[PDB]
Amino acid sequence: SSQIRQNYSTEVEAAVNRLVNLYLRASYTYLSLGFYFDRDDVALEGVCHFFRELAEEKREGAERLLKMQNQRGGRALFQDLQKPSQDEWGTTLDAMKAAIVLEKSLNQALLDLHALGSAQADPHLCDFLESHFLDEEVKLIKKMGDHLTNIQRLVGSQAGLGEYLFERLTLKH
Amino acid sequence: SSQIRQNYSTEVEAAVNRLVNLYLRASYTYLSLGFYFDRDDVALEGVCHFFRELAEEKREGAERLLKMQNQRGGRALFQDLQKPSQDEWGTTLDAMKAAIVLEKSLNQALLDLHALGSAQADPHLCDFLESHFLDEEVKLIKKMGDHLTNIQRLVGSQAGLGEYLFERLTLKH
Amino acid sequence: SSQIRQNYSTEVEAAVNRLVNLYLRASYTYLSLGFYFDRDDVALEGVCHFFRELAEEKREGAERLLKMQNQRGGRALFQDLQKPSQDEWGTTLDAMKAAIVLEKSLNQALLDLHALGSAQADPHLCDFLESHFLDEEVKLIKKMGDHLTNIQRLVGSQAGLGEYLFERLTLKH
Amino acid sequence: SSQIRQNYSTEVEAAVNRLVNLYLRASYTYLSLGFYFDRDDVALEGVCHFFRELAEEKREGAERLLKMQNQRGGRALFQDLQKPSQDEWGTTLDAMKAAIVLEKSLNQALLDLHALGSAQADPHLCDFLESHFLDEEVKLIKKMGDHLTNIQRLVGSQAGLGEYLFERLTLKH
Ligand SMILES: [Ir+3]
Ligand SMILES: [Ir+3]
Ligand SMILES: [Ir+3]
Ligand SMILES: [Ir+3]
Ligand SMILES: [Ir+3]
Ligand SMILES: [Ir+3]
Ligand SMILES: [Ir+3]
Ligand SMILES: [Ir+3]
Ligand SMILES: [Ir+3]
Ligand SMILES: [Ir+3]
Ligand SMILES: [Ir+3]
Ligand SMILES: [Ir+3]
Ligand SMILES: [Ir+3]
Ligand SMILES: [Ir+3]
Ligand SMILES: [Ir+3]
Ligand SMILES: [Ir+3]
Ligand SMILES: [Ir+3]
Ligand SMILES: [Ir+3]
Ligand SMILES: [Ir+3]
Ligand SMILES: [Ir+3]
Repeated sequence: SSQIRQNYSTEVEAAVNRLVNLYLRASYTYLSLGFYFDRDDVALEGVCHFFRELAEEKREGAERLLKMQNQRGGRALFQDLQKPSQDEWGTTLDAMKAAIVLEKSLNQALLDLHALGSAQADPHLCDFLESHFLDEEVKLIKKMGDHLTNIQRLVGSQAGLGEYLFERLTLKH
Repeated sequence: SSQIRQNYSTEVEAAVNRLVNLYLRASYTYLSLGFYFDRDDVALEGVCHFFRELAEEKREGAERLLKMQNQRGGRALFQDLQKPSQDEWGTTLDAMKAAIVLEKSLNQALLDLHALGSAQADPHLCDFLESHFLDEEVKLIKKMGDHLTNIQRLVGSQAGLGEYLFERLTLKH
Repeated sequence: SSQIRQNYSTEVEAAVNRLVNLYLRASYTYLSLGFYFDRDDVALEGVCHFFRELAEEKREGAERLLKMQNQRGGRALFQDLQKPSQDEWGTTLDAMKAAIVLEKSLNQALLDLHALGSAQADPHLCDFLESHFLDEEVKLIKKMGDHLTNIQRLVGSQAGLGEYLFERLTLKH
Repeated sequence: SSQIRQNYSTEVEAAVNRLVNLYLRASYTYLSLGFYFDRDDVALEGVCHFFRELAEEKREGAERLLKMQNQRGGRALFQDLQKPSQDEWGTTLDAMKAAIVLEKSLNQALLDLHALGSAQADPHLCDFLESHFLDEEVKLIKKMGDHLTNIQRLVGSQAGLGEYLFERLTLKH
């Protein structure tokens, strides 16, 4: 079975499975970003903690999508998870730029799935995305952009000093 | 009067009154289901309690629709409430199947009213349904379907034993 | 850099990165197992919860390995994560058998890495595995085996009844 | 007497006495490092506190070794304690480099004694080192290396500013 599926198209079902893969990929990326900043030759603990908390948030997003797939009577299908795009992530600036690229891509996939649900006249899907993902993405993207601007201002002629100071005074708990 | 009605079509107003009748009918159905399982010759108290709690939930749904009708300046119109479809409800399996049919029908009426509000460019209606009814229906329908599967697994060659066990180990508080 | 690496061979470093991939694969497998038992046509919530808690435990194992890689001055390297071996997991019995196969394979990789560390005269690695992984694996494998025996005893001529009963009376919180 | 000595070689006994001398030497070194940073012409209180806490940790290590020597029935033998290698310790960077050299040397002596105990088939010794010294050393060495990287990043063209800032924002309680 399902004995429950109603108004839930095969197109939406497959798009949700692809979205789950995207979120789990993003979680993996953030795991790699976090452990890079924990290297003794990088050693930016606030930066590590920022990214490790994003890995957890993206995992949680995936899990919420999978719960919804089952609540609608669709079938979760998992694919391989590709490794992150880089093995070494550069400076905090490079990392924050990569993070914003990633979140914009997740946001665009959410918007695409919202448009498909609106084409499929699936209001439960659209509300689901609206309520648990779209505003979260916009808030996160704003925070990233705020961080980017602050990092950029700190580079100066004194890039090491600025990278330290950002980690100490903005990020670090 | 109304001195408040704005962007609220006569089509939506009438559809809301029909939806209220549907919810109150569903409440009535659940009242009958509950008292059937309280018969001394049926005597499945967890089953009775499951359905009596659904009768209350459907009443509450109707009441929320009626409050919204008034908040928009529409006029509540009540119709006769038809008796439930059966006087005797069979086994827990039969009852759970009937309950899922009923909830699918309520869900389809919600979806239909959402489509009408989207055709009428009525976003307050659409949000209302989204926020208080659509996810509730999908959650409930999932729970029912989970129960159905468990009841079906228990029938075995031992149907009385399975019906007892489900009531004792899944339902009963 | 590293300015800290001491007595930490390239062979151990690479084996730790492979072990991280194994644990993250096992976490993924358990995520899939969990959501399968949450399907409305499977609907064994204790079974779902057992596997979702194992997905978290395996993630945590991976994270502990990655922390240790950095504490030793090695470099975390991530690879693609292959999808689980099955899309549908059968009965609780099938799933529990698959889980024991998986844990035996993780255990064997731990034993292999312990032997390499003992060949490389790396006592910190050996203690690390001993203290955080080996006994955890043996405890878990014992619990699985206990569950397997109980499921097997319950199959009887009444397999649905037994699967229900195990989930209700052993697993379900 | 001893009336208790069992499986405890004269080679291990002497190596433990040498290790005690190493730890007490390291404690002395850290005492000197601490009081240097308390000079009014150096005046880095977080730096002083970091090193004074390490002097206590190394004393405690020595004391744990001496307790174990007695628990095994060996005889503690003390030798003269050589003065630290420098009277003046330079900048925080110089000091942190000296500290990592020292800890690497303690770690190597631990590893050497572990290898001797494994050659002597002395598992209580090996467990002792494993449980109370090896991971402590690896954790400490990681922390030092993290500090070194942060100090190095702060030197910039502005070495005084960076030394202040590190002491204020990383070390100082
Ligand atoms: Ir929408
Ligand atoms: Ir949702
Ligand atoms: Ir935090
Ligand atoms: Ir935190
Ligand atoms: Ir809508
Ligand atoms: Ir409302
Ligand atoms: Ir219970
Ligand atoms: Ir209740
Ligand atoms: Ir109750
Ligand atoms: Ir009870
Ligand atoms: Ir070992
Ligand atoms: Ir460890
Ligand atoms: Ir639990
Ligand atoms: Ir739980
Ligand atoms: Ir050993
Ligand atoms: Ir000991
Ligand atoms: Ir702080
Ligand atoms: Ir302190
Ligand atoms: Ir203190
Ligand atoms: Ir302060």
